[PDB]
Amino acid sequence: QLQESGGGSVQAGGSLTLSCTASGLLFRLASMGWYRQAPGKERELIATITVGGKTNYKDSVQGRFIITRDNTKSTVTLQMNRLKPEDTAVYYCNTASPAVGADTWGQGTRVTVS
Amino acid sequence: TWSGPGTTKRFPETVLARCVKYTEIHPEMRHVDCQSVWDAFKGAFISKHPCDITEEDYQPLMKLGTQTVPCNKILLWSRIKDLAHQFTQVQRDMFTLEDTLLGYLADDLTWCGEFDTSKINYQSCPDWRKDCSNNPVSVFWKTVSRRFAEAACDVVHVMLDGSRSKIFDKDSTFGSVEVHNLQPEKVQTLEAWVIHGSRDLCQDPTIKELESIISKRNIQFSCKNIYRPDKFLQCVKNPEDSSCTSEI
Repeated sequence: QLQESGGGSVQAGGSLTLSCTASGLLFRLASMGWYRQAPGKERELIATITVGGKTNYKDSVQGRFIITRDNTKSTVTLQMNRLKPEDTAVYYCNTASPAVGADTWGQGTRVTVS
Repeated sequence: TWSGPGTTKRFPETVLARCVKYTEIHPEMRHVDCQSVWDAFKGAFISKHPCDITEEDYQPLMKLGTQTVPCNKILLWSRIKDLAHQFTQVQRDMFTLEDTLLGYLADDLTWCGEFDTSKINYQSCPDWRKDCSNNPVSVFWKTVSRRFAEAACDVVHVMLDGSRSKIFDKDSTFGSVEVHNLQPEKVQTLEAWVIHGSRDLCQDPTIKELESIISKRNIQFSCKNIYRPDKFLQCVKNPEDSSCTSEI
């Protein structure tokens, strides 16, 4: 249902682009988002996108990250520029809707910024 | 006299009008002759004892109401009819049983005849429990439900009522007829949407029962929580409202 890719290791200042394919009707109907979890921390929502492509970003990534979507599958992409060590985490894509659960989770994709 | 309510007032005119209206709202079914549909419907139960109705009695009607729905766009439901219908009013490529011609004609109606006259019984009709199970209404819903479930393919979705004592009820129409007529291979997955009335209700014992039933038919099971069903409907209609998106 959720498959993430595009992670890896990059130097501070560099760029990565993450991809997620979400399979299911509820993904097609819901706002989606990218989340991340640093090793000993709470999973945080960092970027959201409506079905039609209206975006919102956490202040800590505003101006550096771009979320896009192509639409029963939705693909959700996270372009990450000028990466900082603080961005080191496992990244996950899921629904970001008050109406529908982020029930299950993919394996995520690991990003390491040195 | 029976234990159940009598036939719906103006039943003949109601069926005829519903048939005409259906063929107006759904132009793809304008080839049907609504007078012929009514004649076939009536033929299934008139001049017959209403505890001896068979699926065969409804065959002429089933043939006349034949409707090929896109098999991958079927929404089943159990104990939450109103929300499922509201969903297909906004997600118009999907169909519940009562969005098909035959389901639309009969929804919320009651009917029966009697063995010794050609009269419709407006006084009372058999109750499934108290009187008899093979009554005109119950046999109609068993027949059409079986056929609708048989025609589904790919991923089939079902809305279940999360506020009930049994979220999945094996004795419901969904649990006793629909689920047992989903065909393996044809149907890859049954995905349940549990409608809340904020725990994960996909761990409910009755959901685990449904999963077992489905897996025994060699079909995959998926379960989701719809935490806010009215908001869900709003966002299906217009996903661009900011209340459709979780706060950062």
